[PDB]
Amino acid sequence: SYTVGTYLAERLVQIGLKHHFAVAGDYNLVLLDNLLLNKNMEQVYCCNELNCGFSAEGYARAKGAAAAVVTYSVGALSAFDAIGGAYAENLPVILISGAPNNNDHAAGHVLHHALGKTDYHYQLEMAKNITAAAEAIYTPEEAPAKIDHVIKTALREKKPVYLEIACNIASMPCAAPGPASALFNDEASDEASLNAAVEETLKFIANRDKVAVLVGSKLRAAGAEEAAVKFADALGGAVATMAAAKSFFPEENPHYIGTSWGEVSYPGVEKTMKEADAVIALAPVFNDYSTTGWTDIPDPKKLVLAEPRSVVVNGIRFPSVHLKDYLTRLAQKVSKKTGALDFFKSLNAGELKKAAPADPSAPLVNAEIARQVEALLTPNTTVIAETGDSWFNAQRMKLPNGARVEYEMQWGHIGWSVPAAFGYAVGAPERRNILMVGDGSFQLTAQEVAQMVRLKLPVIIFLINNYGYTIEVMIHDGPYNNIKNWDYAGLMEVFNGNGGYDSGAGKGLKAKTGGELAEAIKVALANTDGPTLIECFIGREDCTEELVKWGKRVAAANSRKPVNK
Amino acid sequence: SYTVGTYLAERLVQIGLKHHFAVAGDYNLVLLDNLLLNKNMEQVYCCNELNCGFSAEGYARAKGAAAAVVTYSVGALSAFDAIGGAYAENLPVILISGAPNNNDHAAGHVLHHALGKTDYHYQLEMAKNITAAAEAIYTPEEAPAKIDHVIKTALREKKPVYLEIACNIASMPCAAPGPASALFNDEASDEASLNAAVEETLKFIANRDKVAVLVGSKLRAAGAEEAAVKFADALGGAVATMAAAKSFFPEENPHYIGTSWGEVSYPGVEKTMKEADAVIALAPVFNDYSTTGWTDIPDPKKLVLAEPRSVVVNGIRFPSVHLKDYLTRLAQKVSKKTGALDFFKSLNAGELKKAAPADPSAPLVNAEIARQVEALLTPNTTVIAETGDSWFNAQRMKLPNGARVEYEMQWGHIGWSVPAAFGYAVGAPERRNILMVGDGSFQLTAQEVAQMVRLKLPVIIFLINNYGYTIEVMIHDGPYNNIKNWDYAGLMEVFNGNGGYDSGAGKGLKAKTGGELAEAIKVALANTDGPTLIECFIGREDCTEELVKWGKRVAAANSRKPVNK
Amino acid sequence: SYTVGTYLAERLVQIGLKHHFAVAGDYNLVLLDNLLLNKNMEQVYCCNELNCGFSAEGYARAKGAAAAVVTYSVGALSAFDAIGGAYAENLPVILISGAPNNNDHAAGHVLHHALGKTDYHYQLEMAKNITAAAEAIYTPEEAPAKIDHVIKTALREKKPVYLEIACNIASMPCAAPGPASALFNDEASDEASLNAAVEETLKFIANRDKVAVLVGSKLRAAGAEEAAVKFADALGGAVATMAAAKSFFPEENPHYIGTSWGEVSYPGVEKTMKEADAVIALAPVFNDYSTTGWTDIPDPKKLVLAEPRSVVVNGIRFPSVHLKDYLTRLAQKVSKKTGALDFFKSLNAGELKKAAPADPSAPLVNAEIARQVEALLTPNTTVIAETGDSWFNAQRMKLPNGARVEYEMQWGHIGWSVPAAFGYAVGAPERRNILMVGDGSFQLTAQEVAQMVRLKLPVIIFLINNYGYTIEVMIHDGPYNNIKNWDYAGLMEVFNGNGGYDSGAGKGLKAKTGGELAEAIKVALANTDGPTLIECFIGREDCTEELVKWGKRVAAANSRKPVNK
Ligand SMILES: Cc1ncc(Cn2nnc(CCOP(=O)(O)OP(=O)(O)O)c2C)c(N)n1
Ligand SMILES: Cc1ncc(Cn2nnc(CCOP(=O)(O)OP(=O)(O)O)c2C)c(N)n1
Ligand SMILES: Cc1ncc(Cn2nnc(CCOP(=O)(O)OP(=O)(O)O)c2C)c(N)n1
Ligand SMILES: [F-]
Ligand SMILES: [F-]
Ligand SMILES: [F-]
Ligand SMILES: [Mg+2]
Ligand SMILES: [Mg+2]
Ligand SMILES: [Mg+2]
Repeated sequence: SYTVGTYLAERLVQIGLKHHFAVAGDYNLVLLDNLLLNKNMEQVYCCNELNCGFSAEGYARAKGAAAAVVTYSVGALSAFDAIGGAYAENLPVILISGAPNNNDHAAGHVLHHALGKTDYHYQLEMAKNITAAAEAIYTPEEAPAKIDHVIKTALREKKPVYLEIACNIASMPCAAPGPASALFNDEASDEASLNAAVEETLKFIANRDKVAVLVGSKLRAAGAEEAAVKFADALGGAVATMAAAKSFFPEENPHYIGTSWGEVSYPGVEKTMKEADAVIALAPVFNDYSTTGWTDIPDPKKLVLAEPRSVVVNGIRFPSVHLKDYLTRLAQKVSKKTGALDFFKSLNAGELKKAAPADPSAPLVNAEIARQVEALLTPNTTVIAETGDSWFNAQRMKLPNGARVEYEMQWGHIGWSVPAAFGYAVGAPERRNILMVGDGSFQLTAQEVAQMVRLKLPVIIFLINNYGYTIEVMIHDGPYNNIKNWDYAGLMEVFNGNGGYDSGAGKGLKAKTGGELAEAIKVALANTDGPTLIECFIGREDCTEELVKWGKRVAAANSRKPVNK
Repeated sequence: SYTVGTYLAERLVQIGLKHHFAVAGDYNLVLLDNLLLNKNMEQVYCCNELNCGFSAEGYARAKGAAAAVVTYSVGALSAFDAIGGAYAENLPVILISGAPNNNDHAAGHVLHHALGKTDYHYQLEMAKNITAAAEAIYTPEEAPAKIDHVIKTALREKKPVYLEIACNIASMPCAAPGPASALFNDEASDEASLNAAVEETLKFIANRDKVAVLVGSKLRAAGAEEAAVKFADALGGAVATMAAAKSFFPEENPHYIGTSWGEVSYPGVEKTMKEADAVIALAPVFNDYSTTGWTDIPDPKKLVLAEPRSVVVNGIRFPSVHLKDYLTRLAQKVSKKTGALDFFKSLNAGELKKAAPADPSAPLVNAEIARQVEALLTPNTTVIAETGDSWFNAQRMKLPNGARVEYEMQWGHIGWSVPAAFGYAVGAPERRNILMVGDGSFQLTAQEVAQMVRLKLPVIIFLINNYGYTIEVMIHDGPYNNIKNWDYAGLMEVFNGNGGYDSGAGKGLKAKTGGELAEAIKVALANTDGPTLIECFIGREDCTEELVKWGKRVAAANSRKPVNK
Repeated sequence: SYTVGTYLAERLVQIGLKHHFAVAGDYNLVLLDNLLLNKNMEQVYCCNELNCGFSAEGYARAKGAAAAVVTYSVGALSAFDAIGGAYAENLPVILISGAPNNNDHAAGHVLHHALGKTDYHYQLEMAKNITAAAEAIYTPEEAPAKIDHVIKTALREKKPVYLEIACNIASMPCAAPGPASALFNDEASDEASLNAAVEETLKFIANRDKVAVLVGSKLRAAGAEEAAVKFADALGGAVATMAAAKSFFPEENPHYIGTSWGEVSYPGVEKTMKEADAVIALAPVFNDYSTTGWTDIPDPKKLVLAEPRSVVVNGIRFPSVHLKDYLTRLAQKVSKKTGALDFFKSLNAGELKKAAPADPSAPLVNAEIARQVEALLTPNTTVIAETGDSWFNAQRMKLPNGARVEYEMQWGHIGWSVPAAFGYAVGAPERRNILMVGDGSFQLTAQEVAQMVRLKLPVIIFLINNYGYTIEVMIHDGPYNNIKNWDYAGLMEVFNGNGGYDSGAGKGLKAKTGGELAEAIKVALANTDGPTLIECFIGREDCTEELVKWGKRVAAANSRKPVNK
């Protein structure tokens, strides 16, 4: 029959996992044994628990959900940083922690890995702050209900959840799981509300010809990407993406006008958004970074706010309306409103201005790196872009339909990108997976490249070595922005360990000119047996113009004086 | 248009409230003003906040949902006792607290009604422990989403929720509410799971002829009372109710065999449950009181566990199956299984043995009170039965179909019954409303009878004066079970205040014999202008036989020694 | 030897309790039995748990500390309102709750009085928000350390604490308590900091001749009342009390100039505080009520802030300086600074203007009640003054040295005064105990008068019946300020229950003229066998001039618009 552990394994298989991530500890060893009994998924090991959490996060971007398994306290508390990140980025990651023997509660027992006191609910109480559901399982009979509850909640809310399992019950018998379909069961839109929300939208734009569509970073969480295309094509209006929504709308679409990001928007976009009579915002997140330090906030008078599960339009709030349904129904009813797109074209603002191919022997510059990476983009490519100037370089790239960009702009934990690229590549081995990561970020989580070597994943890593924290320099400079340099290219042979207990086929190369970069890229594409790290050397101040402007607005918002209370 | 306050009022009207309960305080006065603008419900005032909360709880039993409005800290903290009670009893009560001016956060300001520190999230953090959803509203723009969220959650989960509203935003503009239908929008059962759960049940009872049905205290929360009757009639098996499920199944139904409550069950019931091959438990709560101190736990081998949103049967767990749907579908497919009912009849155990009419002039005894109250039961009657021997007296009463009994057996807060009877009578004025309450319990919340006088509610109160805490005496006796006696009958004229600033038509009578009780009852029935309290005098040890047996098992469970860890 | 329960009892006796307050419930019965074994204190029973908590609070005002014992969940949650109150008012009240059998943790058991789930740490987690220490005791071996910890913390911090005790361990053996002296052991002031704080104060006032002293509501918590007199006599400056500090400084002292409370100060006080060169504030609490809606905040430039355990003076913060030590040392070193007192006298502002004796047959008015109550004040009297216009009537009374006034102005829970007067009278039976309480407040907690009857306590209660909530009327008026009137005088015979199971010697009288009031007062003073309630009839708008002015400022502060963020 089933055990607590194999019940969990079966539910994970049912939601579509082909892998879960783990770091062993004595409170979870028996649990890991049970998970291993299900041959329909592989157990993937990580260097540390923060990286384990972020690997699961990256996997969820590839597959829709993920799971990480850690040990009590010492494992879970660092993983909480990654789980908070999954909550911020709307990804259903299931964190499972091993926990004390169930005899140790209310017993006056002090246990290892804990605070030295005799109670053990602190971890659960902490977890409640950063999850959509959090349950502790102390007896086998209680496991099925708690497992089903957190998994259903994760998938529905698109948020992470927490489970802890007493170490001595992992192999104990419990009931068997029913059909997978039950886990995805969700409300349909309220019919009356859906129709009313659509009708009020039509009323709102009846005499507003210049309609612009703003695509936001929760569109994928709403499962509404395809519906957004149907709507945009029916409307015939202008479509822009917010920075964190890069690749959530097809850029080869004739309605697409580029990035909307205040004073760092694509040419003509800022002016078009300003002149629009109505802005239909699809699942947006307006925060201090996306509004460019609160300088770019949509006019409440013009706004149709279509969130994942509700629409606010014409002064009325309609809960219980799913965005996918709203967009589909609206596309069927809406008439052509080309005003904003016509206006955009009338500006003749031209395309984003990009650098021409550099002299191959000249010292490498930022724009030349960005140019060569952009030339690698295919419909089958995903770029993982780290917090730092890499945000801005990726934002400038023209994507062929199908190409994806992954951003972590709400949480913004430097170092996320390395483990996330690992997890994503495990989940999407068929894709050309490219990681753009700065030297500062790389140092936080660098060891996860060794797992890429281990699993023979052909991730191409562009390590941008400008000797320090350039994004921070552009916000507020000080001695804390300087770091210790490493020989990053040489790190690959360290992780290979050829001649040691095992081996690896990773490659590390240096690029100090455009010619060297082109040669390194040829080698990277040909290396199908492991990751390739290309260490690119550029100057601290050689960064995007966009970063400079944005950083000034961010610094100003952060430092504004207290107001009179 | 709408304000934060009138938005809340409209949503409350949309879920079916015709009243809300309140106690004024400076942090909620403007909010109360806004609530008053909606003429489709009345604002009802209470003596104190604990009573306010329990009045809302009683109203929710009559109407399906309720709301109470209190002031910050001094109001909310006592109301939390009642909200905990609503959570325990599965009632959607919305607690709304006024809160500090929104300028006072992060300002280093110490405010009245608070702890003397300068932060004000402690009340919200406390509330999270005893609600299904809890939101603080600090700005008007955030109100609609938070209000909709908590209300939808309350109705779906059948649990209470918490809202706090900054005092200076109550009258500020916000969006208007959409259609009421959105608030009730819920998942349908998963089709595959529903069919599978029904099929597995049929398989389970295929070769188990003696099938008994056990009706539990969450059947009403599941909305499954009518479906339970359809299923029982199709099955033809024996049906028993758990103590707290009294009146959740029609007692004039021919399959009904009475109360199942371990050694204090109706005649023949204990033996029938024991002999059953299969027990279908419909939304049960098995706790230390309902299992008679853990002496009466259903055999896991025979159990079909049909919870409100899941079924566990034949070793398989099926989430996402609504009980109402399961019972309806099962009724259509199930064949006759009369084994347990035939067995019950074969016992010839007879009816519950009840006392004959007493000599009218003899000193009043417990059984004679119970006899005369039982004779008042009609299809249009509701009995509110307080924690104490009243639990056991009510349990012994034969209910005509339509008659209701209200119990608070999970929370079990003495004094609940007085404010709950008030709230219920406000919600169901058309019914004959009877309160059975002990002298000990009455002292905790007695002042709410004055509100019954004020609103001219013809509640009939049987105050059982046995001079102390008899239920506790029967668990573990000591000096703490003795109380100060009052002239309870005389309290009515005090609450009337005739000759004072206002007036009242309440009546208070004493009964020391069966004849005096009968006369008092005649007066009570004829008093349509206010409550009638009948003070019944009986001895401390003159209590049900059931209470004595049950109390011993409870004491034993509570005191059992720690086990080796 | 000792048990968990008798250890607790002994520690309570050691801190000076002669009584503790309790409400029985099955989770605490065995604990109550153990407490009863210690014959050096009496166990006092209450009607309900909110009242139980407030009785302990009142007792702590009389004796310095107190304890209340309640049952799990249903008892504790309401008591939390009173405990929050003790925290706000700086009183060491120990709340002890019974709790589940220690076998029921991590067992998947649902228990009565709880939420219906299988974990039981929610109550402890809630309690942490409103206490200085909170411990759960699950095993006997852990009890002594946890009991000693919370008691030491309560006494040191002058704040309430929380203990819960598993019901099945109350009678189990544990270690014996050491000497009582250990419980009071506290830090001495840091010598260098004490001397430096005194020297900096002398430097600060060296060239500031007009020095005023402002006595604050934490002076008693600091144990610094006697030291304040020594300092004031040495300084020779003007001394005013904040509203909540009434009676914390002797009013027959020649340096005392009356109440400082913004625009509702005594004559000449506001102007004297404004003209002072330096204000030495002794343990103040500046909140929205004490600053009269933020209209009366001390000038930071002139302020010497002497808190209970730190001094801020001349721009320097000195932690680890006890107020009593600071004042004593300062009194030895300080020279005469009579400037502010001379200035006050030069104003010739005269005494507070009070009404002359009324015509005995004329309709009773507020000022005439206040006049007759004031005439009852002796060096042996304590007045308990409820939130409402009673705050303002008490504030106007001239106190003979030794007379006390008790206020609850930080928490401000209406109804506090009835149970607090009960607890105080239990703790200080030797005093003339007077309760001034409004009709609105009296309704929240009226049943505790029955305990005064039971224990034969000669409390004199002036019940001011102006038919509704006058203090709220003066803040913001609406229908929520109207209440149901009772025959309050008649309530006394109800609580006596003469002719019933027991008896009582309480008396209830009505007063509608000054002559009737004088006669009722004669009777009250002669009634030594029970409480006397005098129901005084006056008009809604017949209130102090001070209340009217203050209420307008309070309303304005509460309603001020949000500021731009
Ligand atoms: C876990 C965590 N700690 C600190 C930060 C602050 N932070 N944000 N960006 C940075 C610097 C990133 O530097 P690099 O990766 O070298 O990228 P560049 O800005 O292109 O040089 C920091 C230190 C952060 N975002 N996350
Ligand atoms: C708020 C709260 N505090 C204490 C308890 C414990 N308790 N349970 N039943 C009782 C006594 C009930 O007394 P009565 O209402 O006079 O009922 P009888 O048993 O018929 O005498 C108590 C004190 C409780 N159940 N709820
Ligand atoms: C537990 C609690 N609930 C509500 C409040 C708000 N409040 N403050 N004062 C009052 C009215 C006081 O009425 P009374 O005692 O009749 O006093 P008067 O102002 O003399 O009429 C209220 C309703 C409060 N202070 N405490
Ligand atoms: F471990
Ligand atoms: F208030
Ligand atoms: F209890
Ligand atoms: Mg860098
Ligand atoms: Mg009784
Ligand atoms: Mg009043």
